Amino acid sequence: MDLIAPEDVVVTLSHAGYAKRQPVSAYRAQRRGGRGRSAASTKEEDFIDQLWLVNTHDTLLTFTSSGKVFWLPVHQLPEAGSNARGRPIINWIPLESGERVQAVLPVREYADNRYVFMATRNGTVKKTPLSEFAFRLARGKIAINLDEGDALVGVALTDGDRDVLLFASNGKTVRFGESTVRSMGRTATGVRGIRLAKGEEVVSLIVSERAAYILTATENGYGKRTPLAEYPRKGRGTQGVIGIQTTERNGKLVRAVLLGSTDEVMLISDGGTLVRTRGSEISRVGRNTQGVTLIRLSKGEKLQAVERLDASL
Repeated sequence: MDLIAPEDVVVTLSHAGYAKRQPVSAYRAQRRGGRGRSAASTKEEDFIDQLWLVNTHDTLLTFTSSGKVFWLPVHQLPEAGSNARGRPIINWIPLESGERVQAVLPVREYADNRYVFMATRNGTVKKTPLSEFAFRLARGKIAINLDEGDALVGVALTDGDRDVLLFASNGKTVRFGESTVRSMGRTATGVRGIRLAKGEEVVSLIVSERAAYILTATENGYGKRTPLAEYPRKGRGTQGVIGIQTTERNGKLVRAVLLGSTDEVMLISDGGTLVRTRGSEISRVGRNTQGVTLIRLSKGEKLQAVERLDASL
């Protein structure tokens, strides 16, 4: 039969930051897995931590530290197997000194009733219609105006129906409806999100359904899964409730992330130690808790990052 639909493509981003695309059938046929209930590596090998199934004509909407947005057409990415590494995504993102890539959002069209939701390091949020992002410029655009010393930390796509959760470094978390934040333009500063205790910052944005586990992990390698349903509505602007204890043992929160049911998680130290497990291997405890060890660190070694992979569908 004469089938005409173009095959979808898997786009991947590695932890070091190489970007690649591959026809999803070749991606599926080359899957070998094998590798166990958990794994640990000392090699500092690169590994993939982002995977999106997309149309070849789609665009990756890419957001910066400094509140800028760039457009990366998926078709520009190189085609290659699990054997070739691809190209630095920063080949498309002119970063200033110290500026970071913060979010990569696939987009097919700039529909209304879709939004970009942004969270800032100082506790500020904004909601911009996706349609404001429709016309690309090679040199980028403002996505959010930042106050001095502020940084863009989290970005997510929403349909208008989502709850948003913000997580600070002392473990404090709010949860509120996205309808609570009126739409504003790319040039706006946005509005109150979480009232931060002195010296603390926002570390993660989570977008979820109206009131699934949330993984929190801590700088000294402690953490847990707690069901979404156990995070109560806690008002925008408020100081939040305890999402995880940030006890002297634990140290500061490194990340909070919403896990899909089949997700792999990876934990990366600042000494280049890597552990991989399935999310469903991580202990489930309640929110106002210290959690359990899930990476044992040596002297002056901290958990640097927590990544998540859905390689399923």
